[PDB]
Amino acid sequence: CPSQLTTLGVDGEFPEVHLGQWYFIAGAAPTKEELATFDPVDNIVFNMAAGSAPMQLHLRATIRMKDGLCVPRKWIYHLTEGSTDLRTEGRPDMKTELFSSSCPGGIMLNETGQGYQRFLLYNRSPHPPEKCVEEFKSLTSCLDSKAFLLTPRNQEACELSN
Ligand SMILES: CCCCCCCCCCCCC/C=C/[C@@H](O)[C@@H](N)COP(=O)(O)O
Repeated sequence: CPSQLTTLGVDGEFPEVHLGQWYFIAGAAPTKEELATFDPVDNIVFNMAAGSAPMQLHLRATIRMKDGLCVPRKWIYHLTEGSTDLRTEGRPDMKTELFSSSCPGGIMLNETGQGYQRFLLYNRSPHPPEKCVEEFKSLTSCLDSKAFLLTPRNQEACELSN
């Protein structure tokens, strides 16, 4: 260990490049309780799009549960003025920071809320090379987030409109 943690900033375009679909690959956190929300998940496809009011972004997803069910979700994020952090509507305690990852099609989030933090790994590919997952696990372990979750991604993605 020692960060090679590299921030992606939107205070400085980031939006246009990151539009479209992303897959949830893995999470890491100080303990398992703060990842357990993902235990029933087989896979998740997300779609990010521009918002319709200043500083807003639309995030949509469909979650494939391990029991085969498809569950639509949506959130509205807000870019904090003069900051690299994002807020999420309806969750006043929550903050998200974005980081580059070792793999080309990847992106890493750190989420914090009341009492917890977690790192979350996404990729443009639903099945990125195993090296991407390993590098994520190593980076986060060194940052003291040693509890780990890998999404199994054994089922098909659910439908999510463009
Ligand atoms: C707006 C993000 C800016 C980055 C845009 C490009 C990258 C997008 C990658 C996908 C990010 C998905 C983040 C969502 C995570 C949720 O699963 C958790 N917050 C749980 O939410 P819960 O189910 O508890 O509500």
